[PDB]
Amino acid sequence: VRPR
Amino acid sequence: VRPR
Amino acid sequence: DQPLAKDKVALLIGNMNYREHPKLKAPLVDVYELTNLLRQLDFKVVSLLDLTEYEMRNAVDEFLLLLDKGVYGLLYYAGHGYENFGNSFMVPVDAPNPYRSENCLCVQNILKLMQEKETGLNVFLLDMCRKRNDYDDTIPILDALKVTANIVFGYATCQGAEAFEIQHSGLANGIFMKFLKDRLLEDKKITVLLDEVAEDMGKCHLTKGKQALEIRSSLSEKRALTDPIQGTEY
Amino acid sequence: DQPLAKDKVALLIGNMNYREHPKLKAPLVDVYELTNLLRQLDFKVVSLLDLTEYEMRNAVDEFLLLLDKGVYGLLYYAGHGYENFGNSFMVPVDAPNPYRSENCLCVQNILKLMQEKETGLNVFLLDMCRKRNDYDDTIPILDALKVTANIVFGYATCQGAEAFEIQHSGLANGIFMKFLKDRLLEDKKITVLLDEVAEDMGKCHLTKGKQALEIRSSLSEKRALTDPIQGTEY
Repeated sequence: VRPR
Repeated sequence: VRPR
Repeated sequence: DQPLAKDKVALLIGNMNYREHPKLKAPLVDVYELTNLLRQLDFKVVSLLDLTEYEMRNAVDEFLLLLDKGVYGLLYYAGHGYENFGNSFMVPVDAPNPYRSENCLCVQNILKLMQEKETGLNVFLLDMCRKRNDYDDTIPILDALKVTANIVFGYATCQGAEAFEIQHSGLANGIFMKFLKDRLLEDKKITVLLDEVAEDMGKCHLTKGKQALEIRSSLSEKRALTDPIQGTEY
Repeated sequence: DQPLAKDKVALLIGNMNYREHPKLKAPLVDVYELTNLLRQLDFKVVSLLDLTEYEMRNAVDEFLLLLDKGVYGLLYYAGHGYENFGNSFMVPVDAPNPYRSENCLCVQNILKLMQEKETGLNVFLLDMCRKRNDYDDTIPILDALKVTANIVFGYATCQGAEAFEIQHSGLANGIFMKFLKDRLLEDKKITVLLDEVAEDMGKCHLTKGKQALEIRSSLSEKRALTDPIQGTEY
């Protein structure tokens, strides 16, 4: 996942 | 009404 | 596929006889009513009135000891409260005037302690005002909570607003419990049940424009106060 | 007895190409998808990408002008964000590093402006992280909001936690929209619809223990994004  |  | 509770445990506190703040009347009847309802739903319930700060901290420690993995924990508080920077505080009957956060219990700290017990469900029903305390100097900077996806708050009112009971109340419930008591036995996810209560309360003329139920929930699983306790017969 | 909207208006912003922060990919597809869905539901939709602070403030002023009494207003934001003391901030693509609240838009201020237009419904879908900004010195002390009983927040994640998209995302929606897009057309009160989305998201293995939908609602009336616009034929 890549965080926002 | 009475507040809390 | 029926969600189950390991056990069902509740702490209920109603504070009325404040030494330095206006006295309240309805917490007694509100607590009596929710005690009865939750016992019908097979909760183990501790129900307590007019607690000093010391008695409040003891009561929550006892409640914490009854929590464990998979247990449904519920806290109900009726009495004076306030909210600073998104943290909610419960005010004990021995609070001085003015008072600060150190005289009070912070609900978020209790939730942190509950998550450390790995409960299966955390419900807070906070039947209290949520206005700022101007004298409270301090700042939270509390640690972020774990993402347990099992937390439901039913606040009697919105942030910066007041929660009410009927003046010279006598036998009447306060506004939150008046409406909660008619839905609490329903076999529906607690989030959905509280949403129905929000709708019922919106028909109450006395509180239009001044009190509205706020639900705040990250509960993903379909958990309900009616869920059966594991290993009993349903 | 069918609740009606005076009009249905939405602003959607997806920020990706940050100058001083990690770039994102999925906001484009998330915004494209929600635009399509909301148009199917008869919203007037403004949808915008990669906005600087100046463009963000302009976009919300334009959105505000489209709101009036009884109108359903919705704001969706996908991109970097943060949360200090319960206030949520949206971070523009030209934010410096570090940045403070003055470089960002505060969601609560927008909600205040919407309530001044007397909207019939206020929905915020905030698809962004909600961790503290350590460099942000400042304090809110914002005025309490009116009790309008018509406010729903769908936060992609919980306070102090992160919201996610898939690494090197390509065509994939971020986690929030992945699940929201399959429920948004349902004819159910927005609160209940978001609750179902919370449950769907809880089955996603990638995000267990790190992202969970949070709903925060004081909506009492049974309002839905599918509600018909007054004076049209349904």
